[PDB]
Amino acid sequence: SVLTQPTSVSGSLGQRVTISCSGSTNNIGIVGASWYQQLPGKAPKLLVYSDGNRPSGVPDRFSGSNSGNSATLTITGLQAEDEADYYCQSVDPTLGVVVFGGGTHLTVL
Amino acid sequence: EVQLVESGGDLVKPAGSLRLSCVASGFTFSSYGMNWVRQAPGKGLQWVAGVNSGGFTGYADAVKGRFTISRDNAKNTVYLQMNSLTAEDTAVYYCAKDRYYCTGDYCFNLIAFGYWGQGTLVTVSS
Amino acid sequence: GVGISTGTFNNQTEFKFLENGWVYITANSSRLVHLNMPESENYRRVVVNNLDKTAVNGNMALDDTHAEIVTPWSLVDANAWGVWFNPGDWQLIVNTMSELHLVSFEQEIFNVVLKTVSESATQPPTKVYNNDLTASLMVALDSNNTMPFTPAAMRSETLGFYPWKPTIPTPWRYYFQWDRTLIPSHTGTSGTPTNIYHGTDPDDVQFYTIENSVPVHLLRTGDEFATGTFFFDCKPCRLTHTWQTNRALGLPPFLNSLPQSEGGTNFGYIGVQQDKRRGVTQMGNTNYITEATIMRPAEVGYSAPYYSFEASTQGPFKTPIAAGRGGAQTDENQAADGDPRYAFGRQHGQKTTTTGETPERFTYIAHQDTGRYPEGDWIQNINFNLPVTDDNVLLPTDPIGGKTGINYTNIFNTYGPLTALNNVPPVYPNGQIWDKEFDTDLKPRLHVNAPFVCQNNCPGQLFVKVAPNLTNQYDPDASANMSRIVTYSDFWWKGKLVFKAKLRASHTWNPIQQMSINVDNQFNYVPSNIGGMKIVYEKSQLAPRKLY
Amino acid sequence: LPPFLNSLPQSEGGTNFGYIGVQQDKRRGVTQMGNTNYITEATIMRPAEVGYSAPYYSFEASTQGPFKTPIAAGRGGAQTDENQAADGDPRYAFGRQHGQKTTTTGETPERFTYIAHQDTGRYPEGDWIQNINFNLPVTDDNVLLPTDP
Amino acid sequence: VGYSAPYYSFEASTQGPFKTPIAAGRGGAQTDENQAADGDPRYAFGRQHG
Amino acid sequence: IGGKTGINYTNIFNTYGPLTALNNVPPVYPNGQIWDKEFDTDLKPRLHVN
Amino acid sequence: GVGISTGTFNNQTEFKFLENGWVYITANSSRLVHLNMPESENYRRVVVNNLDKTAVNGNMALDDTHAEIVTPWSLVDANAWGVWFNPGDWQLIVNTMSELHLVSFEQEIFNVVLKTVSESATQPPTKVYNNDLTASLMVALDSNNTMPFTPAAMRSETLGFYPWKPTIPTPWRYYFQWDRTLIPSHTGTSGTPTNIYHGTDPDDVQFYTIENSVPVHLLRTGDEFATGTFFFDCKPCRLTHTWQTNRALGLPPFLNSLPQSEGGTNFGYIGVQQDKRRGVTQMGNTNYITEATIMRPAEVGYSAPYYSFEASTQGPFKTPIAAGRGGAQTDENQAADGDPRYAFGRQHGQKTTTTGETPERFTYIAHQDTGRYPEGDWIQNINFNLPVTDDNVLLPTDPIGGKTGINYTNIFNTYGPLTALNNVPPVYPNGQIWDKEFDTDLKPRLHVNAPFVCQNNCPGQLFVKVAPNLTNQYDPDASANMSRIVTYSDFWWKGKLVFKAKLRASHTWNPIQQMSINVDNQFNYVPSNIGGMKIVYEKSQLAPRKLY
Amino acid sequence: KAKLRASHTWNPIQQMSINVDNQFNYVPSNIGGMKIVYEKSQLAPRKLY
Repeated sequence: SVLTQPTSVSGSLGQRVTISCSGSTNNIGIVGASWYQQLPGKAPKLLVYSDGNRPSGVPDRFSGSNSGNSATLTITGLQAEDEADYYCQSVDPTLGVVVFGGGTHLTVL
Repeated sequence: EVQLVESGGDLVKPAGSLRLSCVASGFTFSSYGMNWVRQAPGKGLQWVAGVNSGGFTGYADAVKGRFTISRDNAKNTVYLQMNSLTAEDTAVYYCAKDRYYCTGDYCFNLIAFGYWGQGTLVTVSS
Repeated sequence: GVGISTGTFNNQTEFKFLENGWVYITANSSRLVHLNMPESENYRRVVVNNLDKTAVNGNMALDDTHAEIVTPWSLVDANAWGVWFNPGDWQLIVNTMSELHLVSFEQEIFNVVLKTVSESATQPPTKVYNNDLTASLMVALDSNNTMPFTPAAMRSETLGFYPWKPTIPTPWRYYFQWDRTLIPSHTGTSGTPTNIYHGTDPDDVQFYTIENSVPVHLLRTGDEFATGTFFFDCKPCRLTHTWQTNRALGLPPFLNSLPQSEGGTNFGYIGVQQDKRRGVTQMGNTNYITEATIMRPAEVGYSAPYYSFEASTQGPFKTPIAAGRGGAQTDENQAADGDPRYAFGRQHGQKTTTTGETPERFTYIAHQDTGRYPEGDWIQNINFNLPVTDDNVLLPTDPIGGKTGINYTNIFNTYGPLTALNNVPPVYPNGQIWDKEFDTDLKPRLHVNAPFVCQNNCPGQLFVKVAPNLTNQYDPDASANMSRIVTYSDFWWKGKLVFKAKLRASHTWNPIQQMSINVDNQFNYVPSNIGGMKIVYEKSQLAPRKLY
Repeated sequence: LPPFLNSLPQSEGGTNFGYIGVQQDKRRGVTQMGNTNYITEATIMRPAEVGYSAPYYSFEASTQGPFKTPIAAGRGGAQTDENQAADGDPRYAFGRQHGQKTTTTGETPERFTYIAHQDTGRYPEGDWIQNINFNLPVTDDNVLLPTDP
Repeated sequence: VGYSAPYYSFEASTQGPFKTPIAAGRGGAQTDENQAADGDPRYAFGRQHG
Repeated sequence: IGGKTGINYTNIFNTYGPLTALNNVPPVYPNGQIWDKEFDTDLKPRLHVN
Repeated sequence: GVGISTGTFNNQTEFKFLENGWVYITANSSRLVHLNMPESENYRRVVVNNLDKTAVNGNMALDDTHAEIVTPWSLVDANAWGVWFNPGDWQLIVNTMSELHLVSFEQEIFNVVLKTVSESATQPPTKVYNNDLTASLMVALDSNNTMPFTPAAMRSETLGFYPWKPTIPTPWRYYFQWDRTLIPSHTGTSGTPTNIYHGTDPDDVQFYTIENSVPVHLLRTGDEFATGTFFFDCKPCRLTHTWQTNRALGLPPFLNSLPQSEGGTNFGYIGVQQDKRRGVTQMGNTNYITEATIMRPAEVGYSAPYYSFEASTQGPFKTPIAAGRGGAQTDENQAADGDPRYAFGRQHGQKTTTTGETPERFTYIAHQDTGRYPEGDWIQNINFNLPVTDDNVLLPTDPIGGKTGINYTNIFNTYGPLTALNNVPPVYPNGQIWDKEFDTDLKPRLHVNAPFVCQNNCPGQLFVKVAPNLTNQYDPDASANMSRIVTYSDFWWKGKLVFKAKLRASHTWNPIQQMSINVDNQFNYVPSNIGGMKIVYEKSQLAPRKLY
Repeated sequence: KAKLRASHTWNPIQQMSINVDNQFNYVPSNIGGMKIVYEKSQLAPRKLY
C-alpha cells in the first residue's frame, strides 16, 4: 500500500495553501495521516498529528483534516518560512506497514 | 530535550551486508518505539523497520525477508542489520521516535514520528 | 463403583417455619451438566481491538478493547435467582416476607459420565458414542479465592433455570492487564482522534493457573465431589420499598381550610400567607416557608452525572449510579440510566421455541422512589428574588458548553454526607444473588449487581475440565496441537442454598401490592403446546415500608 | 467475567486479534442503560466504581483564605509519561538532611513527584458526557467533550 | 475540612421539587449577618415558643 | 455558566469526597429539635441537619 | 476399582514459616504421563561409532563412540528445578532466601489407563481406541540403587515443566563397557590417526536387568503405586554469591591523600613509596609491597587447563572446571569453559509454538567471581627485577610448543591446599537438583551438575513399562519379534519435594540485586495468543555475601 | 508487624533492585557525599475483584 500526493503546490505570500494526500480505507480511513516538513537536506519535522494537534511550538498556521480516504494539510498566512517539502504518513493496521506519501514541493510566490 | 544520533554508514558491494546504530536520550526509552526510515537520493521517505520495547519488530515488504532490527533498553540503543544488499537500498537512513506509547506485540496500529536524528548514508555499489 | 449411583436429584424448596415469625428457606437445585473437552489445553492471552467500530467518530461508547486469558477450564456458576426459585417460590417469598438473609451454600457433583465419539469411514457419515470407564473429570474448588472473581450473571452464563433441561458450564476467562486510550469525538470531528492500544504494564501482570493454585480432583464414573457448607456473613436484604422523598418527610403543614364536598378540584388550603408561616428552613435570607423550602432531616437519593463516561488506564466506562430514574414507573419509555437492562437467552428465560440470535430483554423498573427527575431541577442565585428572572436561574433546558443537548443536570452531583439510599432490589430470575467485596482499602457502600455482598469471603468458584484423553501418537515436543480422543462428559450437579426470611405484618388499614396471576400473564408460567417455556421477570420489593 | 471470544487467533503477530463474534445489539448481559441494546465493555454493568473524578486544581476559600481541594488518587497516564504527573501525585521538596546530595552547594531543594503504582486515577481527556437518548454515532449537540469550553 | 455544595439547588423527584440540604453554614456570615445564606437554619416561631 | 450573568460555577459545584471532615449540627436553643429518628434506608446519612 | 480414582492432582507450592526465620517449602508436582509399549521386549547391546566424523583430522572432540544397553523400560525422572517451581516461586526463593536445604522426596503413580489401538481393513484407513481393563503397567522402584544412576537432566529428558501439558518418560539405557583409542590430530596432519574401537574387557562387563534386581508391581486400571518418603543427607545450598577475589581480602592500604573533589578521575593516593611500605608478603627477595604482591590468607578460585581433553580407556573427554570464566559478566561473548550451556526443547522451556529441530540454548553466567581472566596472568623469573624484561616473563601472548594459538595458561593448574571455591549454583529451570555420590574411596569435593550431592544414597529410580499384550499366535520358539496388541498407557504422576530455606537479612545500607519483571522480559512469563509458552533461565545467587 | 508475601501467579512480580543506573545512589562519594533517593512501596499487584 502506498499513499498519493500531488507533485507540487503553489501559493503566494499571505494566501492559503492546501496539500492533499489520498489513501484507502485500509490506511487513512482508520488512522489519519500525519504531516511532516523537510527543508532541503535536513531531517524531517512533524507538523500536524493524525488528530489535528500540533507539536509544541508549531504555529497555528498549520492545520489538517481527514475525510474518507483522503487527508489534507492547510497552511494559512503563507510566509517565507514555509518553502519546503511536505509528506503525508499513515500506518496500515491490517498489514502493520507504515506508509509515507510521495512528497509534495511547496512554492511560495 | 529528546535527542538522537545515528552512525554506521559505509560503502559496500552490490551483494554485501551492513549494520547501523542509533543512540537516544531524554525520554523513557522503553515506552516508545524506534523506527528506521530511509530516503533514496532525490526521492521520498520510505519506511524500513521498527522495534518496540519487548523486542517485537516490523519490517516493510521491501526488506521483510532480508533485514533485522533490535534494541537494548539498558543502553538506549537501536541497531539495524541488513543482509543481501542491492543497489536500490542506497539511501540516507533516518532514526526516529514514536509519539505514542506502545510496548508489546500489538504495536504498528498507530505510528507518528515526533523526533528525528541526523541521518547516516548507505551506498550500495561496486 | 461403575454401576452405583453417587447422589440423588433434588430440586425442591422447603419452608421450615421457626419461632418468632422467622422461616428457614432451603432451596435445592439439581442440574444435568454437559461438558465438552476444551478447544485447546493451553492458556491463551488474547487481545480484542474493534478499531473498525470505534474509528467511526462518535462511537467511543462501543469500545470493546481488552486483553484476557482464555483457559481450558469451565466455570459452574449458580449465582442467579432462577437457579433456585421458580415463579411460585418467588411469589411466596415476595408476597409473604419482609426481609431476606443469606445463610449457607453447598454444592456437589455426582454421577459422572465420560463418553467418546468415533466416526466411521463409511461414505455416508455415521458416528457412535462409547463409555470410557477409565476417563476422569477434573474438578477444582478455589475455596481460598485465589482466582479472579468472575460472576457469570453479568454475561447471562449461569446454570440454566429449568430442572428438566440439561445445562452447560461457561468457558472460563479473566481479564489480563492492558493500557488503552480513546479520545472521544462526535460526527463532524475534524481528524481521527487518538485510538490506541498501548500494551501491558509489567507491574500489573497476573497470569493465574488453576493447576498451580487449586487442588484438582480426578473423578471417574464412580466418584463424587462435595464442597462442604459455606456460611455467609452478609447484611439482610429488604423485600420492601420506600416511597418517601424529601417532600414526604416529617409533619405536614396544618390545613386551616379543609374541603366541604368531595371531588377532584376540592382542595384543602394551608391558609397562612407563605412569608407569614412558622417552621424551619435552611435558607437564612428568606421568609418563605414552603414544602420545597422547608427543612428536612436529610436527602433521599442523589443526583449523579448520567451517561457520563470516565477514562482510566484500561479505557472508557460508564459511571455507575445506584438508583433508577424518576417518572419511569409511570412511563416505561422514560426508563434510563440506573434502571438495569438484562439481555438473556433460552436457558435463562427466553421462550425456548424461538429461533434466532436476538436475545430477550427487559429493563427492571424498581418500586422504590429514590431516583431523580432531572427535568424538574433548577439552580438559582443566592439572592432568591421571586419570581426568578432569566439571568438568575439555571434550568435543565439551558445549554452547557454551547450544546443544545447537554444541560447542567448531566454534569450534576449532589451526593454528600446527608444522602440516604437503599440497596439494589433483587432481580428475578436473571439477577445475581451475592457478590464479593472489593479488596480496596476503602469499600463501596453498595454493589449495583447483587443485593448480598460478602465481607470476608464467599464460596470459592467451581471449575471443571475433561482430563486429556490422548491417542497413541502423542509427542510433547511437537509444535502442533495435541492429538486427543473426542471426549465429553455429562455429570449431575446439586446445590443447596439456605435463606432466612421474616414474615411480614400488616401495619396499615389498606391492602398492599402483591404478585398474582391474571388473564394477561397467565400463559407466561406454563408450557406451550410444543413444550416451550419462558421465565418472565418479577419485581421483588412489592410491599411499602415507611422511611421515616 | 470477560466476554466469550467466538473467534480466536490462529497465528502469532500484532494483527491477530480475537473477536467476540456476536453483534453488539445482539449480545447478552446486564447494563445500567435501560434505553439501549448495546452491551459493550464501556456499557456493561460493573459491581461498583474504582476511583472517582474530582475537580482538579480547584482552590476553595474559607475564613482563612484559599486552599487547594485535596484528592486521594493520582493521575492517569502518569506512569506512561512522567511529564504528565499532576494533581494527585505528591511532590516532595527536601534538603541535605533528608535526602538531597549532601555535598551540593546552593539553596535549591531536591524534588521528586511520586507516581504510585496503583491504577485508581483518571484520564480526563478520555471522559465524555452525552445526552440520555444515546443515539450513536453521537452528534455535536448531544455530547460534552473535554475539548469544549 | 468542610465541602462545597450546589447552593440553592432544587431537585425534583416523584413528589416534586425540594431544596438540596447542606450540612454546614456560609463563610463570612459571622462578620456580616446580611450574608447569612444557604446552610444557616432560619426559625420562624410564635408566642408559645419565644 | 450556561450564559447566565447570575449563575457561576460555584452554584453547581460539589467537592464532597473521601477526604471530607465535618461536624454534626449544633443545638439551637430554644426552638431546635433535640432528637430525631434515623432513616429506615439501607445506607444511612452521616448526620441529620435538624 | 475400574471407576474409582486412586489419587488427586496437586501442583501447588506451600511456604510454611517456622521459628527463627526458617521456611518449610513443600513443592507439589503432578503430571499426566504418556507411555508407549517399547520397540522390543528384549534387552539390546548397541555400539555407536561415528568413524565418519572423527575420520576427518581435527574432529576428535566430536567423538560419539560408546556402547550402551537399550532396555525396554522407561524412566520417570523429576530431577530438574523446573519440574517443581514456576517463575514466581523461583523469584520468591531467590529473592527472599539465603540458603536452601533438601529435605525429602516422594512420588506416587495413580489413575492408570491402558488403551489399545485397532486399525480397520477399510480401504480408507481408520483406527479406534479401546480400553483394556485387564492390562497392566509394570512399575519398578530401585530403592536399593542397584541400577546405574542415569539422571535425565543431562540429556534434557526429565518430565515436562508445565502442569497443564502431558509429558512422557524417557526410554532407559545405560552404558556398557568398551575400549576406545582415538589419537588426536589437526587439519594437515599426515596419515590417518589411530581411530579404533577395541571391544569390551570381560573383567568389567555388567549387564543389569530390572526383572532380576527390583520388585515389579503390576498396576491395573484401579491400582496405585506410592514410593514412600525418602530423606536426604545433603549439605546446604547457598543462594548468595561471593565477589571477593584475592585482591579484596583483608585490610585495604591506608590512604595518606584522600580526594578533595568529586569525579571519576579524582583518585586517592596511598602516599608511601612502594619499596618503603609495611606489611607481609611471600616474596622474600623483594621490598615491594603492592596490592598484587601483598600476602592474603588463601586463594579464591584456581586456574585449570581449559578446553583440555583427557583420554582414558573409553576415549577422550573434557576436563571439567568448577568455576566460570572472568570478564564474562561484562561481555557475554567471553563465556567459555566453566559456564554451562543448556540445550533444551519445547518440553523444558523452548517456545512451544515454534517448529523445527533446532533447540533453545543459553549459557549460564554465574554471579560468583571465583573464575579466572587467563589473558591477565603472567609468570616471571624468581629474581623479580622490575620492569621485567622479555626473557624473564612468560605471557599469555607467548607461544607454547611453537603454537601461536596455545599459551601457557592452557596447560596451567594452580589448584593447591590454599584453594577456596564455591559449590555450583542452582540453574533454573533446566538444572539438576540432586546427584549421587561416586562410589570411589576418595570422593570429589563437589559435583558440577547438581547443587546437592547425596552422601549415602538417594531416591531410587522409578521405571515404568507396559506389560506385553500378546495375541493368540505367540510362539517363544520363533526367532521373530513377539506379536503384541498395540498398547499404550496414560498414568498420573504426583511428586512431593520438600526443602528447608532460611530467610535473608539486610546487612548493608544499599539494596541488593533482585529478580524482577520488567518491560523487556514481560512476555517471557505469559502465554501467547495461540497458547505458546516458554520458561526462560533465571539466576539463583542474586544477593552477595562477604567471603572474608 | 508485617506479613510475608506469597506467590499467587505463574509470572514473577515487580521487585526493587540495584542496577547499573541507580547504583551510586546507595554508596558515598569520594568526598563523603550521601543521598537517599525515593523508592516506591506497593510494588506487587493484588487482585481487586
